[PDB]
Amino acid sequence: MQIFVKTLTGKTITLEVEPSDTIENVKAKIQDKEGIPPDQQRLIFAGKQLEDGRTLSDYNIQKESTLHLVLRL
Repeated sequence: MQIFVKTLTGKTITLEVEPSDTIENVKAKIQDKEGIPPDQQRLIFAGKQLEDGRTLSDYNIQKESTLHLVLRL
């Protein structure tokens, strides 16, 4: 499956995931792709700040969803 990650700056990432992927694992693939440590990553979907230990499936994040990545310090 393909999901997307859209940033405050407009740039788009695309990630291959599974519904059983944890939000933390999405942050790991982002770090594998962009070098951004996972602690600097907040993911949001439908206004819900997604917690690291739940899965996409837990949030009904399905094929071709577009999450929202807000970096932090």
